[PDB]
Amino acid sequence: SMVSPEEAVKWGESFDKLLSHRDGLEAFTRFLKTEFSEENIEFWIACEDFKKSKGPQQIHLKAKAIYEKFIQTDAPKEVNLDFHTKEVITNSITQPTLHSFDAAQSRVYQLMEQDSYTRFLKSDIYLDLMEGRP
Repeated sequence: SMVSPEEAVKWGESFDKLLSHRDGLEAFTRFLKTEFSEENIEFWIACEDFKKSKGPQQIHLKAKAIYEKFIQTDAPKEVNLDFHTKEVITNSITQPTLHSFDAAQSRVYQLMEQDSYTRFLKSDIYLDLMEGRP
């Protein structure tokens, strides 16, 4: 999508700016698809959708869904969330708060950074946005 090199270099400092920019989100998800790591980004995105809820009982229903389907070490998805964190969650899932998975959000978010975002910055994709030199 329409992005200028300036916007691109700004994506190289502000991860949220990359995400919030429709063009950036597009580029990042398409790249992230090659390694199927989109699971992680959409994981805590789903946690924000959970955080968007306002139904107390629904909080438990949603949290239980996210629990068995994502939070678990096995799960049909199996999220790359930190062990110690998901351990505390598997226990704290009895009475989840609106931001119960705020820890999970923080973990996975900065995990994609140090893992996927680094290679993203040195990928031919981002270097193409730079048009500098191979």
